[PDB]
Amino acid sequence: VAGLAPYERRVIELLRNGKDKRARKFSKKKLGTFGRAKRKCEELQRIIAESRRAH
Amino acid sequence: ALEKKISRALGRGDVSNAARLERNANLPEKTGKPRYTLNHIIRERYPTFQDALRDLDDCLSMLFLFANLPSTTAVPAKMIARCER
Amino acid sequence: LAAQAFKLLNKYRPETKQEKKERLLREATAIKEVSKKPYTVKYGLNHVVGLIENKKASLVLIANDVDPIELVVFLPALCRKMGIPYAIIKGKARLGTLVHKKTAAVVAITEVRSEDKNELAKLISAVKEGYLEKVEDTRKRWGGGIMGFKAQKREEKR
Amino acid sequence: EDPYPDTVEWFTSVEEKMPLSAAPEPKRRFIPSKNEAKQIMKLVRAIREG
Amino acid sequence: SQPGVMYIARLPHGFYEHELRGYFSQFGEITRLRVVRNKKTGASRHRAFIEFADAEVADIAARTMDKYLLFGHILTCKIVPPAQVHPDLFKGANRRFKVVPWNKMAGRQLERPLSESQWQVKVAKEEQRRAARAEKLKEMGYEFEA
Amino acid sequence: KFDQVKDDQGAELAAFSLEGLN
Amino acid sequence: FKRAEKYVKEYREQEREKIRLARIAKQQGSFHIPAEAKLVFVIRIKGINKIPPKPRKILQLLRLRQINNGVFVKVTKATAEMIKIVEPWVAYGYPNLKSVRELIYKRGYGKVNGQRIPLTDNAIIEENLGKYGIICIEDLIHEIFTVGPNFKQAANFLWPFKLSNPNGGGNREEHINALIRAMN
Amino acid sequence: SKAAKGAQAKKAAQAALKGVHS
Amino acid sequence: VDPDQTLKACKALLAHIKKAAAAPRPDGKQNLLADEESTVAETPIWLTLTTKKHIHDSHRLQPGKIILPHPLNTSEEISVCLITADPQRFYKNAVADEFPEDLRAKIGRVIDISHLKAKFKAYEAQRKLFSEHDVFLADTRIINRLPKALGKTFYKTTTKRPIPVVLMAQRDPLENANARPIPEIVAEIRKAIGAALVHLSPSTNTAIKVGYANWEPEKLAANIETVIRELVERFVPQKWQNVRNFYVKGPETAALPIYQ
RNA sequence: CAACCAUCAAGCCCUGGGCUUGUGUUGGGGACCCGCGGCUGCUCGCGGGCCCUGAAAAGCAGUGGCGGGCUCGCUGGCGGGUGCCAGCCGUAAAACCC
Repeated sequence: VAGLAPYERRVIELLRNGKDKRARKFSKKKLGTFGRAKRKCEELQRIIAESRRAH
Repeated sequence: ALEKKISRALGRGDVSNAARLERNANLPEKTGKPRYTLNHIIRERYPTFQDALRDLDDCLSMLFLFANLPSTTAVPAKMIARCER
Repeated sequence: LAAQAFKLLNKYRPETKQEKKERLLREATAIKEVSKKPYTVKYGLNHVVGLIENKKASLVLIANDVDPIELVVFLPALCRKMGIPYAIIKGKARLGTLVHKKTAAVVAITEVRSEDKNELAKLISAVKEGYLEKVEDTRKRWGGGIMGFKAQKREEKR
Repeated sequence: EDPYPDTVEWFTSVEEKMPLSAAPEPKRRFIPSKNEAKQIMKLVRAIREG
Repeated sequence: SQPGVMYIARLPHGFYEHELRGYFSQFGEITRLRVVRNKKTGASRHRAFIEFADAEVADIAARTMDKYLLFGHILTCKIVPPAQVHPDLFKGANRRFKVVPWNKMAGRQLERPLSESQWQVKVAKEEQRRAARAEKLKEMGYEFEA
Repeated sequence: KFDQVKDDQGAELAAFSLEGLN
Repeated sequence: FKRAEKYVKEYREQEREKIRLARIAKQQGSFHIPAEAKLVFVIRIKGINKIPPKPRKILQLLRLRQINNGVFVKVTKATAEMIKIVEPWVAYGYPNLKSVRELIYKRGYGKVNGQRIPLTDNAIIEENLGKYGIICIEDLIHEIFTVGPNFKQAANFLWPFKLSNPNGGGNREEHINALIRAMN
Repeated sequence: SKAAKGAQAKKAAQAALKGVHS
Repeated sequence: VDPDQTLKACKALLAHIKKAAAAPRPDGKQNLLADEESTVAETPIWLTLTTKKHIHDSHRLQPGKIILPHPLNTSEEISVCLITADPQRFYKNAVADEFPEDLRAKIGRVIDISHLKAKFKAYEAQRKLFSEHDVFLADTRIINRLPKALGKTFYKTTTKRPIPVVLMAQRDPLENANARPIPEIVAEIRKAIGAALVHLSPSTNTAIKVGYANWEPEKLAANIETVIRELVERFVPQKWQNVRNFYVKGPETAALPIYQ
């Protein structure tokens, strides 16, 4: 219902384009921790997969 | 404030609460009696039953006029009937 | 649709305090000198959202003017996913007059008596087709864009 | 980039068939109301006391 | 001048002929109207076709009246596309669809007596069908003398 | 005291009943 | 602006009214009342916006068009038939002596040359009727209460009574008295 | 002509969808 | 009318009914809810009356009842639904008090007309009630109201129509119903339950129930002969001058002729 | 967009049980059985029986007229038409209305 933050949407665009390394680096820069970056990439990835299934 | 409350009830559609509001109102269309209590002011106005008898001229004349007259919105048939009694 | 829903909701409006105390006194005097479950419209944000989560609700009505709007943002979506038909009506004031209050945020119909099974189902079908699909084709977009003449000229000059 | 994109209902596209909570329904939802029972009893007390 | 044809289904009882005329004319000019009924017993079968002068006002009426709960009936008012528009869609337009008491007449031709030649024709038909009945009923194991 | 049935039939002054002692 | 709910409601009202009118027309016009002619005062109330031709002509004969109109009438065979025909629009019953006296005294108007003047003067009353045996307003009152041969002329002369609209105050034999003080 | 018919049809639609009162 | 030919025709038709029932259904494929005995049973055999002129008279068209010497009703597992004018509570009180043997067992439901109008105005509801209950009784004060409360699918279509009863001894319904006493009510109800119904159609053709195939041919013959006498003597106008063909017919087979 | 038939009547038999006059019912579909009218005939109507059906839905509208209205002429009168009547009946005509 709420949507995505600007950085979350940026990482979504990066993951859709396939720049996984760039998305991980951007998430780390925005969050400050490798574990948080990995986790956020994980939720965003399942969101992308769920959107693909829904479409 | 009580007509404000009965308008509240009528606008909201609460027929039952409107009925209790008009019960509390004791309106002189069903009532046939005065809407207000004037005993204290009539006491102040007429210190003596002699003065009451003196004003009975206009009182009786005007009430007999109303016994003869038909009813309108301001003067209900019930209150005219009570004047006749 | 608003009028028909209001008709059914009024036929199921909750008991007011005067008549509730009156029926309590009725029962007390009966004890001095046999019923079924009351069916009434359910009101209250938390109560209605729990009812929807438990899928006990048959129809959901939502005020369009809840001045903390976050109280409602998730409610149409949760109704959609749950499956219960939902609609958004004008006036938390009308919700509060359907109930005997000043204002209500959400109104739920869960179960009604036998005589109005038919009209309950007919109202449900009417809403879930004629408002649900109509605002379902176009609800995933962004609104606004009502710029006037002066707005257009100002934007052109900018 | 489209600034303001249409929302995709990835999660709500699937209707959930079943209620969330498995907590058993308490007896009070199928038995009459003891709250009104106690209120009626208090009213009976008041009537007896006049 | 392109007329607009709109088909209205799930008609509540009584919202039929002058009702559609009045309400859709209160929208705008109506050139033709026809609510289809049943020839056996005069009664509408709950659907109708109307023809407005303008397809644009037809579209307006369609979207404003399409999903509309009236007396428990959810009407369906949708624009008949100009591609099909069957030529004989308004053959009985603007005329009564009168309630003809076919049962009453049939009984009354029965109650008028006939002529002797007609009577003997009826006797011949009746005896032929008696013979056919006897033929088909013998296999059951019954034979009627009369 | 005045009686309603006789008043309705038209007793008027005759409708009322007066008792000297309470 | 007027809506399909109103179209449907009006059509069904007309259909049911036509059906009921045909029912009475086919059935024998025999009411469960003694053959004696009675006196009944009838007040019409707005029941349906549109009225069928037979009730419209009956209401034309009874001159009850303007709002809250009432009039006295003879209970006989043809009048009972007309009343049963116009049943939804009229509310009727036996008047009281006090009721008729109060009605005539409070609200009384005379019809002369298509003019509606109040019953202020017995001189006006007699300049109007004069030779039929009426001598005053009380004479008209007694004629109406105890019908005589001049009842039709008296009914024609008296203007239909315009009762005040009440604020909340089929056939019933007696409650018309309560209703007449209610609207009076 | 056509504009007037469109305007009256829009007015009828507005009256049917939102009412006439206020 | 001749009883020997009537009896032999009924014998032959019933025998053909047993053969048709015993004949396996051609797809080599069987049922659950129909044993062969019950399949033979519960099959209506009736008689159709064809006359020579239109039956215009309204109360000739009206449904009537005939006291059949053996009760037309099976009284085995069917349910009868009765319609009441006023105190629903009182008539449930009466059915709960009076008679436990057969009225408990055949009276499935009883509904006040007000409750019927409130609860069953839906076409779905009326169709469901029609399918649910097996035979219907209603009071003469309610018979004329039924055509509007119950739709065509209940009244016009099928012979399963309410039978008039008299809940009349000789207004506030909470105060007191005006009804004739309970044992005599039960007698009237048993007469109605066993009393063959006769509905007349405006045209020259009608059909009257006479029995079920599981009975025996002499019972069928006596029942049909009494039905014939009652119909020819009480209902049909121009008693013997308008009379015509009587066909004895089974469920799905042909009909056997008798002439009058 | 409420409710609003007689929540019992009137007349009868053989006076105690009943009988009689009290018209009223959504529309469809099935590759099911029967009766009567017609069709030279297939078939079509009317009436039944057994099923499916959210108060569901995509032309198939066909049988004769009285009056009334909108008309075309001749002299307010008379004669031919009408996918016209929120009016009637059933083959005639009447009724209604004014």
